[PDB]
Amino acid sequence: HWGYGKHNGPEHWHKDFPIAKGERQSPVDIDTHTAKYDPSLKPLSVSYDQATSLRILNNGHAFNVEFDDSQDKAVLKGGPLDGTYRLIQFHFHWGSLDGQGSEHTVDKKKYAAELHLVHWNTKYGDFGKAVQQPDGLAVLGIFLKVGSAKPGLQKVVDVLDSIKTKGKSADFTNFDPRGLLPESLDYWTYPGSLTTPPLLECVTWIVLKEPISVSSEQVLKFRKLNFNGEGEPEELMVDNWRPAQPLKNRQIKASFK
Ligand SMILES: CCN1CCC[C@H]1CNC(=O)c1cc(S(N)(=O)=O)ccc1OC
Ligand SMILES: [Zn+2]
Repeated sequence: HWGYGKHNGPEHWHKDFPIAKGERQSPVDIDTHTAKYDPSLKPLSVSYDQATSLRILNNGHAFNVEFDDSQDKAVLKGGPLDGTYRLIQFHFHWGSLDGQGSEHTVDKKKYAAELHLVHWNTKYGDFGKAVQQPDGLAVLGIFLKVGSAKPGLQKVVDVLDSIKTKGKSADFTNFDPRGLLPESLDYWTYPGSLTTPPLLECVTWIVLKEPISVSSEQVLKFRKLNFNGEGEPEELMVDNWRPAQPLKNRQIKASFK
């Protein structure tokens, strides 16, 4: 089965998932000098107010926090999105070290981790149908510096012991994801894919410029998680990121100067 090691890693993914060498794969490197301001972009609308988180899960790849997406209560509009995308889950990618962990790079620079808040276009009814469409999903990417602690992440960090190994899941109601947001909503956007299998090319990417600082103690607990299942050889969940991909025939736009 696919993973992040030497024998099942990203370089082995094209065999079971030929789209890996597709035309719009993610992540990519965002060259800040060639990225172009897009006057045509409508202001981004993040409305995670009546967001209802339910549980967190270790899927032997990351840890995800799930949301009731049975109403338009947490939504992402505006910017490149011509529609309304509903929040369903969010998850992280981090490294074994602070100088790596992010999936997207900025001028080749690699962050300690990267946050993916995931949304699906409501005109397609469910997520299963959404994922089969070029404009199916929109994912909000936020970078993570190691520095000062992020309070709105700690409630997450503290429940990570109860979901150490693949298959485990704990209750995670009443978490507000707005705490994970940075100050500015300035972003690069491009047409991309999922960054793990099945690597479907169904995603509009909105990667924010301004990262969040999390403490060294915080990201350290992400690293204490296991890839393996209970009572198996202990693989540490670290470096769960796919390297940047050929941009090919794509422009990374920007929402500023
Ligand atoms: C827990 C909810 N699951 C079941 C239903 C929705 C799904 C959530 N997963 C994803 O949307 C997803 C996102 C990425 S990404 N944005 O590139 O980081 C990569 C692979 C993914 O799934 C295979
Ligand atoms: Zn991701």
